[PDB]
Amino acid sequence: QTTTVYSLEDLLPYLKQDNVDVKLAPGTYNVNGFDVGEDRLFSTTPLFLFEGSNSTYDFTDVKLNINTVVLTKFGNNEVNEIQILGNNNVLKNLKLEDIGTTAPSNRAQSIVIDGRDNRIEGFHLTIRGSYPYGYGDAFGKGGGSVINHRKHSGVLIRGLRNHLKDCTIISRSYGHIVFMQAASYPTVEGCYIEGEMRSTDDMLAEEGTGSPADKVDFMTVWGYKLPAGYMMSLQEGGIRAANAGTTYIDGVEIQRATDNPTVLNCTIKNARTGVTLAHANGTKYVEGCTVLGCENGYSIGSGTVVNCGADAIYGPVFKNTYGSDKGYNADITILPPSDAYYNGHDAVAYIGGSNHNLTFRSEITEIPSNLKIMVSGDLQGLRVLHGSNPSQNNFAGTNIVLRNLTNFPVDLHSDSSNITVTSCDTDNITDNGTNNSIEAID
Repeated sequence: QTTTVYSLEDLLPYLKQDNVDVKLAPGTYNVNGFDVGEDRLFSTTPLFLFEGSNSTYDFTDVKLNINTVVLTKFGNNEVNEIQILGNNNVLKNLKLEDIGTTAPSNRAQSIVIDGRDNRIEGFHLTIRGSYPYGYGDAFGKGGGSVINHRKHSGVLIRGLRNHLKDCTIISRSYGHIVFMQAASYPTVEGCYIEGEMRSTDDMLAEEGTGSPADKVDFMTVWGYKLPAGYMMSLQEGGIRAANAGTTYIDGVEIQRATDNPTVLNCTIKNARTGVTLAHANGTKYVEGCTVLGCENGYSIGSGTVVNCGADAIYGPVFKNTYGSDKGYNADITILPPSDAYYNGHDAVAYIGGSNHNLTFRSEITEIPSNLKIMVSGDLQGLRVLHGSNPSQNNFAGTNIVLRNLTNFPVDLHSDSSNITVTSCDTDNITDNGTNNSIEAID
C-alpha cells in the first residue's frame, strides 16, 4: 500500500495528491542552484508544497541537502523549503540540512505548517544562511532596522491542531527556531531545539574593524549603544508564539492570534527565549521542559508551567511579560549551570502582574551576587534599558504567591503589594512593598 520513489522529481507529483502513502528511498538528495529554474525541477517556492490531505510521507534514512544559494534564486520573494497546506498529513524522519551560509534574497522559513491535524515527527533540521548573523536582534528584527536583515527561521507552526513531535532543530541562522503564527491548538512535544550564543563584549570588540555594527557605532534599535556584559543568542525564539499572523485551512485565509498552545518535554538550548507564549490566547500549558543557556526561560503570560527547569547563566528563568499578566501558575526548577554564568540582567526572575502562583526549586548553593528574584522594580534586561519596551518593565505586582524553595535572594520593589512569600531563608529578602507577607520554612 506504499509507493516508493527514488528521486525528488518522482516525489513532487504525489505532493499534489490526496490519500497517498509515499516513501522516499533511503539515500542522499541534493538541491542546488542548478535545480531551480523555469524548466528545472524546482520551478516555484515553496520547494516542497504538500497540498494533499490524508497522506503519509516516510523519509527514513533520507538526507536532503539544500544549498542555501537556493534562497537567492526566487527573486525578492520569501522562500520556504517545506509547506503543508492539506490536512491529516504525517511527515516522518526526514533529515534536512541547509548547506552553506548564503543569505536569503528576502527571507526564508524552512518548514511552514498550515492546514489541520498535520504531524511532523522525527525530523532532523539544520538551518543556515541569514543576514546579519552575529548580532541577534540588536540592530532590528522587524521594520525600521538599524541594519537591514534577511531572516531565516526554522519551523513555523500555523493552522489547527498541528503537531511537531520528537524533532531535532539545530539553527545557525538569525531567525526563530520554532514559532507559532495564527495557530490554534499547536503542540510541540519531545523536541530538541538549539541555537548558539555570543557576548555583547565580543560584538563590541568589532570596533575599528569596519563591521556593519561598527559602522552604526553599535547603536541598537532599542535606542542606545549596545551594552557590554550580556550573552545574546544569534537566533530569535526557541518556542515562541507570535503576535498575529495569517494561516490557511481548507482554502480559508485566516488572520488571528495563536491560541491554546501546548509544549511538552522539550529541551531548548541557546535561544533568545526558551518557551515564550505571552502573545498566545486560550489555555497555555508547558510541562516537562528543560531550557539551557537561553536569554529568558519561561514567559507564557498566563496558564501553567509545571515540572519544568531552566538554568540562569544568561538570563532570568522566568519573566512576567506585562503588568496585565494574570493567572500565571508556574513550578520551575533552577537547573545547575550548563556553562559559566554571564547574566547581565541581574535577575533570576522578574515577577509582575496579578494573581500568580509561583514556585521555584533549586539545589544551587553558589549564588552569583547579582542574581535575585525580583517582584516589580527596574529590570536591567538588555532590551528594556532606558525606557525601551516600557510595557515589559517597571510594572506592579499584586496578589502573588511566591514559594522560594531556593537559596536565591528575593527583592520586593515598592510597586509590589500583597505578595505572599515563603522561603528557605528570609534574611536575604528585602521588602519595600505594601502588605507583603514573608514566612520562613524548613
